Amino acid sequence: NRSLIVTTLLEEPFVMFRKSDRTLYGNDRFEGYCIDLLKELAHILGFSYEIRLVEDGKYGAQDDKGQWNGMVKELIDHKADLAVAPLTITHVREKAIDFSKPFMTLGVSILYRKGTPIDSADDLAKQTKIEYGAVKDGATMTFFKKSKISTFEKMWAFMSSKPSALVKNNEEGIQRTLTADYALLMESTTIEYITQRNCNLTQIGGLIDSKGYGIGTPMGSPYRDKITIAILQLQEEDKLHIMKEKWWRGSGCP
Ligand SMILES: N[C@@H](Cn1c2c(c(=O)[nH]c1=O)CSC2)C(=O)O
Ligand SMILES: [Cl-]
Ligand SMILES: [Cl-]
Ligand SMILES: [Cl-]
Ligand SMILES: [K+]
Ligand SMILES: [K+]
Repeated sequence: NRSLIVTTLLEEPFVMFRKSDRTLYGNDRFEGYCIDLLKELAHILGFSYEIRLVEDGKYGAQDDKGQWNGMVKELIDHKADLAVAPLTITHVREKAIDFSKPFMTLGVSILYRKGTPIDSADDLAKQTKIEYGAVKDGATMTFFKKSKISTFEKMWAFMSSKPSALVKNNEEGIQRTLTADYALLMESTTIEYITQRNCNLTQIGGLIDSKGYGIGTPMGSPYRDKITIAILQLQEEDKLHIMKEKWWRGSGCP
């Protein structure tokens, strides 16, 4: 009956500050793929919402004591009804929150500057000159932290070693990719987006694994099943494919 609290994060092209001469406020400040997805779910399901940015600007991971941060924490403490963001569905975070069915599929990969003909994530693990990392307290960071693959255990020992190999967000990871010999372990769909706009950047190698982005809710959320059915209906008619095309289309690279 009331307006849901939506926690989210600035992540292009998923959630961004709309451009305007006016000073914007409320939901009107935001636009992007996830905002379109939210508009569509709110229309189908008949709910309203208030979008709030998570104060610590993080997706969510556990520390050594087991406490969460990020949007995951927001759902745990019930300070948000939904998390609408490129939020990875992981069985680790299922210990604390719940997820709708995925609205987008992706995989971890490598964002690197075209110049060295490396082709594999293994090529990074067996050296030290090219520093590499991922977004701190994210699902890509946690995937290497908890992996049992001998190659990925090798890479996590690196990132655990260097202080600033773990970056605050994708923007600063991409910037570091352009200004240093650095490789960013980043998710497939973002790499597609960045490398279409930054012709100096390329995807290195295929996908490391497979995951899906879902809308997160508190455990036992009454809106969660309604969201899942709505998302599944949208994928049947390929409306989420159209929606990705709308926000990913652009210049292209020679
Ligand atoms: N999906 C991750 C966050 N996250 C994201 C991107 C990425 O490249 N790495 C990463 O960890 C680009 S969309 C968000 C999470 O939910 O923790
Ligand atoms: Cl509003
Ligand atoms: Cl806000
Ligand atoms: Cl679809
Ligand atoms: K403005
Ligand atoms: K309402």
